[PDB]
Amino acid sequence: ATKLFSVKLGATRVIYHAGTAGATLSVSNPQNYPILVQSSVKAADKSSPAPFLVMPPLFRLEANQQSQLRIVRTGGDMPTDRETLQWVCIKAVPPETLDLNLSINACDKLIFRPDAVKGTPEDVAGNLRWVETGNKLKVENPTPFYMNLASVTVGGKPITGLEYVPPFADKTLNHGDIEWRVITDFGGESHPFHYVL
Amino acid sequence: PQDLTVSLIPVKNAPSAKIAKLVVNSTTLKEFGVRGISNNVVDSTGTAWRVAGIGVGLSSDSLRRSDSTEKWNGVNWMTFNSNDTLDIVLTGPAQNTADTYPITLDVVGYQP
Repeated sequence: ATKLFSVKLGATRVIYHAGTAGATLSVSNPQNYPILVQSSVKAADKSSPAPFLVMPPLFRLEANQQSQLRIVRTGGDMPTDRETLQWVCIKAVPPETLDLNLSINACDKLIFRPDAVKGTPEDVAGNLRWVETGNKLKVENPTPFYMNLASVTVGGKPITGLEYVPPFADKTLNHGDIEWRVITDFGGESHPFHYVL
Repeated sequence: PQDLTVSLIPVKNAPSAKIAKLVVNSTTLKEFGVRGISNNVVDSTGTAWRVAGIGVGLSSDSLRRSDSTEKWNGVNWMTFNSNDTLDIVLTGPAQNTADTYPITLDVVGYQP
């Protein structure tokens, strides 16, 4: 009587290159029975609407079925000089002592990259500036990219809880050299970067 | 496995008697949100609610482990460290019916 439930997405992020006709994201049903699926796109704040449509927005997956979702920009007035982050979310719903059931929502960053924003975050991730005062660690991102940091350490001590750093933005979290990696456009981690102080 | 896998495992009743166990697994998630789904929900965050064949909800020890409360898409969610196990209890004082009771949890994860 354990209830198990999962949904599989083909990637952990989707990079939406401005010049393209659209992006895709695979979704699979690991269950040996049919599930209902809803896909939506929300703005960076996880609540506001975003100028994207996912097709189909509503579908049923058979047992073990794998499908593709198409994601297309539909208008909007996104900036041209920096990335804009959205979230693409997949809601999965199973069919109907305890009677235990679950529904789940898996959301990926959907990162919009204007055509004039060239290269990748990892190309310029060595331009992050770090400042340490007392217990406060601040990271400054002077680049047009979202900087999705992983495996951050300070004097070898793991730092957990630095949020992703938006374009032209800083983050501050409550000693010694900093080391970090970024999660790449393709989901793995970059080579390490270092900053001395 | 980056993908979310969620397990809900069954465990006059004892005060705060444990009735189910929630495990959320992913190698990439940092945190998840969870709410109970009911016709009769008994707070902003959906962490205590009534179930028709009893008062159920997260234990005080599980609630203690919440990282934050976030408003996402119009609704408050308590967030928890991924790979955590949370306990679902009969809430309040000792509660007294031979029946099957439906418990529904909704889980969300935003991938780093």
